[PDB]
Amino acid sequence: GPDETLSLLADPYRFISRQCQRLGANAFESRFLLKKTNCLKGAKAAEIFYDTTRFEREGAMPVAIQKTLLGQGGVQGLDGETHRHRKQMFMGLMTPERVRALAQLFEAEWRRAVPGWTRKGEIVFYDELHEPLTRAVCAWAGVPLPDDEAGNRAGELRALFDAAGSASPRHLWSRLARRRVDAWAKRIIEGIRAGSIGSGSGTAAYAIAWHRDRHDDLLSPHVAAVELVNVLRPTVAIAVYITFVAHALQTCSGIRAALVQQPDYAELFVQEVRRFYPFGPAVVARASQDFEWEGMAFPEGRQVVLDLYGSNHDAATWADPQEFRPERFRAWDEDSFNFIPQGGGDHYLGHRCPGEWIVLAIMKVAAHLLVNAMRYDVPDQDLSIDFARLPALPKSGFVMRNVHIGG
Ligand code: HEM
Ligand SMILES: CCCCCCCCCCCCCCCC(=O)O
Repeated sequence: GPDETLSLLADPYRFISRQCQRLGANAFESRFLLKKTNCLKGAKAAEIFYDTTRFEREGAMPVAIQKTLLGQGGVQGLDGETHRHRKQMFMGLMTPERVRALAQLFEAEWRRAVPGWTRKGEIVFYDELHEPLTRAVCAWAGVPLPDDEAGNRAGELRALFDAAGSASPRHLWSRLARRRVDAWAKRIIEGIRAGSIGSGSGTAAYAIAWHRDRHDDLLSPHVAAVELVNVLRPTVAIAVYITFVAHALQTCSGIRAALVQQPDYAELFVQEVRRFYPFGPAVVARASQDFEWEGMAFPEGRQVVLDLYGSNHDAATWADPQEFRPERFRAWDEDSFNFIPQGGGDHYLGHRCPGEWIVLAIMKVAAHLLVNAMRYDVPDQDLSIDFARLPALPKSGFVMRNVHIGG
């Protein structure tokens, strides 16, 4: 079989579902970086992908992703009881009270940033979100962040996710940003352990710095650093979803009115933004033993990818997935496998994103501010979603003019 890495990279979000569509199947065999790969889509496929008796993550992450997006030694690369113990550390951070606290900090940082946006006249909304997110998440996590360093640190965190998948010198910047962010986070962990940094007992950096593994040993400082960055970086990546919130408000008739007057609408709206827009790329695992499924062979060791975007657009589940319709979530049964913008299955027993509560809370803050507080003009621009970009974004980055918050 031919290597299809280039075709995938040219259409990273839609390649799998388009090929599935052509074959009339929810799975097909392909090859990426010269490695045979079964590509899966849909709720039934997601349920098998999350069966940890059939799939493992250890050794499955391509080195280039380790050197940019994720780091090395983090929870994403663990299996079994080692994984579940590490995953508990992240899950303990996500209490309703703590999630609310981060959302409040973010609202405050967004409001603090507005005067600067007004003074600029014209802004690229996406570009402006990374710093307020960085400031909020650092404060929340007990990470000191001097005012004069916040801009630079926000740029480094952005590079980890925004420049990692760029086929350009930007990827090299992502690699340098990873080296810098790991070293910075390690100094934070070291300071906490030495008692020179006074992070609170409820904060992420404290929890991670003092986490004991299954042998009652502290994480090595590098691993602790990577895990701390696994809180900081993806919180900054919410800039992408906030940009999509602004995009939906701009391009979908009736949405703004519904959000303004119907209090229960915001929850439905944020979920539909997660369903509708591409963001999370396909997740990778490896078959842990020989099995067969739906007439497809999964030999032990076979690389397997789960298409999140395609699953979120599966007509069997949604009927009319092509339409942006928040109302559809009134009929959702909260199934753990059929709606998977940040993974499927169970949070404790699998690799599902622990950041979902934070993402939902911050997206609701964004939707609230964009319809009830923040006034802005939207000049003529290319708002179409760039499906060739990782992460995907409106081509313009969502340009605003005349931004103020006295409305
Ligand atoms: C910004 C939008 C986000 C998207 C699109 C996203 C998506 C995902 C996806 C697809 C996975 C992998 C699921 C799997 O491997 O089966 C994941 C895992 C993870 N996410 Fe997120 N996430 C986001 C935000 C967050 C936030 C805000 C946090 C932390 C505060 C976070 C922390 C993590 C961690 C630590 C993992 C690894 C969990 C594990 O391996 O057990 N994510 N995320
Ligand atoms: C060309 C080399 C490929 C590089 C790998 C591309 C990975 C970038 C993916 C961007 C999606 C962003 C989703 C957030 C992920 C996270 O924060 O953990």
